[PDB]
Amino acid sequence: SSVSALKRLERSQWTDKMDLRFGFERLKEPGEKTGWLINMHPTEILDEDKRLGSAVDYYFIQDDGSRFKVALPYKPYFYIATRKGCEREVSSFLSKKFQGKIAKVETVPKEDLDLPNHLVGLKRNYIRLSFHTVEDLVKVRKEISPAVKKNREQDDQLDNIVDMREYDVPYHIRLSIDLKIHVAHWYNVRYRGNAFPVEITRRDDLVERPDPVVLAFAIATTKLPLKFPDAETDQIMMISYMIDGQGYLITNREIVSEDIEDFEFTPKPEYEGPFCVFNEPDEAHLIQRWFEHVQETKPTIMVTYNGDFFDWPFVEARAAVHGLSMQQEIGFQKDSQGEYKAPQCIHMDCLRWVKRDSYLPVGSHNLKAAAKAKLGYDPVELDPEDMCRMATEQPQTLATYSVSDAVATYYLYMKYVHPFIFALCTIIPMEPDEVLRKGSGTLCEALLMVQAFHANIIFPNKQEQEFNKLTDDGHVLDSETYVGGHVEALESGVFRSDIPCRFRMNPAAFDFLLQRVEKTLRHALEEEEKVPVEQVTNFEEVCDEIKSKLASLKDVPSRIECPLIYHLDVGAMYPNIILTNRLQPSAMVDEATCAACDFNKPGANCQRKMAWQWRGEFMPASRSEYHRIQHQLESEKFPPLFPEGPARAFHELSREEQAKYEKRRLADYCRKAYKKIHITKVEERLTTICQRENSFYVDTVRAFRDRRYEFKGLHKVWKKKLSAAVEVGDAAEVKRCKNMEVLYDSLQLAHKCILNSFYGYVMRKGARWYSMEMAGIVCFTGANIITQARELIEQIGRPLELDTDGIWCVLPNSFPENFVFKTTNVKKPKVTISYPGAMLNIMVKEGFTNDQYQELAEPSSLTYVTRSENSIFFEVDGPYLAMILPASKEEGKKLKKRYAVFNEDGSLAELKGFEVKRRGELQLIKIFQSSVFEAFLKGSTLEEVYGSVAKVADYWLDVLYSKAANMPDSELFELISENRSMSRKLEDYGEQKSTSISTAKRLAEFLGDQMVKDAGLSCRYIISRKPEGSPVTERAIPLAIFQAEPTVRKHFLRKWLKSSSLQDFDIRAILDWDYYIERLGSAIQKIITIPAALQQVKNPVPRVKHPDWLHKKLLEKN
DNA sequence: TCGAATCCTGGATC
DNA sequence: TTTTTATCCAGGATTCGA
Ligand SMILES: Nc1ncnc2c1ncn2[C@H]1CC[C@@H](COP(=O)(O)OP(=O)(O)OP(=O)(O)O)O1
Ligand code: SF4
Ligand SMILES: [Ca+2]
Repeated sequence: SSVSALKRLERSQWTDKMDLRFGFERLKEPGEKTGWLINMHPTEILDEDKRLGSAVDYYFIQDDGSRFKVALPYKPYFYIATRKGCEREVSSFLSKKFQGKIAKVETVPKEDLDLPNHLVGLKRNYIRLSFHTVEDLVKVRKEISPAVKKNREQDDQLDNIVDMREYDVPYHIRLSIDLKIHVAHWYNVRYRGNAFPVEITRRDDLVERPDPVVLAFAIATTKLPLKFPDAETDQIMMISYMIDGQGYLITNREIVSEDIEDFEFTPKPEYEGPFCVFNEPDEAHLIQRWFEHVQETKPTIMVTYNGDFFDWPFVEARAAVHGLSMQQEIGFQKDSQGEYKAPQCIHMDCLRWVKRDSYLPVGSHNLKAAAKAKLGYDPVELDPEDMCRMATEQPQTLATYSVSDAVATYYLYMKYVHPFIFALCTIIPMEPDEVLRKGSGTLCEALLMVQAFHANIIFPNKQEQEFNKLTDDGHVLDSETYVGGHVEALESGVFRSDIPCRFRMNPAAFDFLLQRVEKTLRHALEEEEKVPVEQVTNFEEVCDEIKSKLASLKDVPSRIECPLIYHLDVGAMYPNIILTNRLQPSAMVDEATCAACDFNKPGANCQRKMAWQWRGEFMPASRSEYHRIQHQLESEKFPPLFPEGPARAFHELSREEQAKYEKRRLADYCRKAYKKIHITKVEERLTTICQRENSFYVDTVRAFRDRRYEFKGLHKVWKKKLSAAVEVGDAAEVKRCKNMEVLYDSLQLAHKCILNSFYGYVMRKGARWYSMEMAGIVCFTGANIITQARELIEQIGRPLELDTDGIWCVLPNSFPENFVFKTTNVKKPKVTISYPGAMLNIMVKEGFTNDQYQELAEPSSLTYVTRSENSIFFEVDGPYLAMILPASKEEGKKLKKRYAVFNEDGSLAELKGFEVKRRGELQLIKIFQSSVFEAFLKGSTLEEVYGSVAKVADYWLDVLYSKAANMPDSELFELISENRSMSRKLEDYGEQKSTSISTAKRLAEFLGDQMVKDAGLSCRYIISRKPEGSPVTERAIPLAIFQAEPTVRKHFLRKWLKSSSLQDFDIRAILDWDYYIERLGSAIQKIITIPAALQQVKNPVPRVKHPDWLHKKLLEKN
């Protein structure tokens, strides 16, 4: 014990002296102060009995820049349940048995949503146990739970206790939940000495955030040519940073051959970036100066791009070589999870945001690309191997490179990252860096814990994972799942609003539409717009125009017209599907509970039934065959946990080992004994949703939905006010307005992020509120909605592309489009409607609306009032100028999820899926695909368009047939090389073979394991001819070899090309040109020529032949 | 000996 | 002690049937 006690006191006193050094004095004096809460960390402190107890530190920062700490003592606890009447006997036994370790025990009636017949108002007694310290809590937990495990498996006093709950919420989460303390608010803190607990009370009238000191830093180092750096070998060359918009540079005058003057680097007036420079004689003085300047300026946020991977481990390892210690000078230390942390300031890494919340493609995750897109300028680059000569040859262009990435890290953090995390913390009980690092499911669970606590619900336990469960007909399941979203790719080629197109249409559909126009217009005005139809005067003229247009269409259905291209999209579909049906993870019920519920009377209306599709995958072996395989394990012997350990018996396997050994036997036996390894069985089920259950989940979803639109509105209002303030030109008003704009923008994004999170959480393994039914019923109802939206549109027009929530289509030029009504409302003198929207919203209204919605009108009365609700509405984007869809090289298929679209202005609207955006992909194909889509805008008819794109492909085929005749050799390498990336370490692929693995081994052979050592490797290779007939995986040759020393390059090529006397090693001699020609060929086909053959034009490029199935079909049709 | 189907991985679209 | 799902493309290799 005493070792633990003194360890805890030692670390507490060290941390308290460290944060005292940075100025976070503890609040000492009787009095009241106010401050913005910025951080919290758990700590233990002595009580009036001189006994340790658990506490939490709160860190406050004041308006004037002063800072203070406060410690709040609080006792952790958990709940247990007992059989009839046992609570007095059990609590007395508990208190005598664990005497001195458990502080208090008490009986509490809790409302648990799983109690049979609970809707009448019953609830059950849980005993609470509360402890002096979490150290003592864990021991009693471990003494208790072995009896609960046996009691649960069946279902003295200790035998009687039947369950335990809430035993695994973290201590600071529990404290933030229970006392409602949240970060980025303003508080009053009232202190009275040890005589009484310190009191913290929020005040909502202070709105301006303070401005914490932010430091952003980057480092540059030496390394050996053509190899990765390592901290035992390589010195640091320079370190550069910004603090609150002033920049500094430190330079090592060993390597760098001259002093560097001070200078300004300013990408745009938005980013001033002044820098001031210190020249130091040694690495040790360079590293001394940085720690001195941090201890001087005492930052509260430290930021660096991907610093946890390289920069921090490097500057730590280089400090140890000079007898300094980062953990004593600064205070940062590497946690068990391999991430740096400190008590006194927060380490925020932009790349955890870029990777989670930006919706950039992985190709754009490179720092300079992210800056290019988000900040709209190009930084400068140096080739990583020229830096070491540049340092001697021309120092200041290296300094100019080194600055650019500090500047870009600082302004990227300030603009995008900073408002988002400090907005998102205002609604979630977590630390800022936890909120950044944690997954969105964990962010979404704590919120429901907060909402369940105040409703006095008791948290359910985490979900138990089943292993190798049986199908209900006795077959072991490898999986369970639900069928997801629906996709179709109906048509291919080029659609342009500039060229005629042929339509054929059902006149009874136009008649059906014309017969109901007024319903659709009324419903679109009253229910969506919320303008009563009596307030509009010109209504009948608009209906006369719409009817006469439909009548004109109904006479002549088959026609040639220019197209109109429309996208129709459901807004926030899945939340609205939840809100409309009252789906809740607890609300799904079986026959057995309804049979017990007193409301289950004839004429009750509470049972709503909905359908979903289950899809198991199961093995062919029978139950008895599996059980005989298990019996064959009853006598088996197994290897030890480690080579020194004794051989294990079957009960000494873990349940995961037993499961995997049963999988190994059962799969192998099935493989031999049966023809195919598994069988699928898609199956239809129906599930009841109790309409009267407690509404806390759906009310949370609704509240977030409403707040998002409120903050969007205020954001647009304040942005307009910002434009007005900018025209006024007064800096104080502009600054105030900008602050309000950023506040509402960040709140709006936070609320969108949480709204989007609610769908994903309910399927997470281990989730407290988990169900599979609700997630399947949502996807199925969305698929029914989009199927009926396809069925309707196929008769009015032609759908082109259909996906999870929306449809692309063409409509005939004479279709109604948009109409403007005139209204007497003073705020709303005009209203504009689009007929394609109202046409579908009236279809959704009739089928989907829910007639059973109930709410409890008077909690004491047991009276519920029936309602109705329907929240699902379509909206209309566009129209667009042009739309180009590709086609498949196989006969019976078309490509889904790929297309391009252009705006009316000819600017690129969308370009989805194509290689032009993907990471690690062949540049020649990227440039081709880029140039063709811009070429489709040219020309004036299909035969002009297909004639005019062909000249872009014949340029590149002239290149590949010329072997780059004029092209200077430095261009060719980047044009031709791939750049694929390998996720796992080289061992972990095991037996698997691939071009990346095969070129990783080729790197190990060439440079040693000093390069394979870490994951996330990237491989650049060419593919080579000379090993004739050998499969392609063997011919990958690393690009690096073309920069090696001649005697190394020749030796290794002669080893790899198996060509002993080979005279020429020129890349033009080695390239397998006919591989690349057929890579280009299969892309030019799929874009230009197969779709052309689908639009009654001949092959527009002679050099590339059709596939034989198309050659037959064309020859026979001719 | 020759052709088709299944499998695995890295990365995108909703 | 952790951890959001499902549908789809392109490339390369291995096994079974005619
Ligand atoms: N990252 C993700 N994780 C899980 N499901 C996702 C997802 N992204 C999309 N989905 C699924 C679930 C939602 C669905 C997209 O349809 P909505 O209309 O709900 O989303 P949206 O178009 O973004 O909203 P709008 O801009 O119209 O307001 O795709
Ligand atoms: S659906 Fe009706 S009968 Fe069944 S549990 Fe709910 S309230 Fe009771
Ligand atoms: Ca949508």
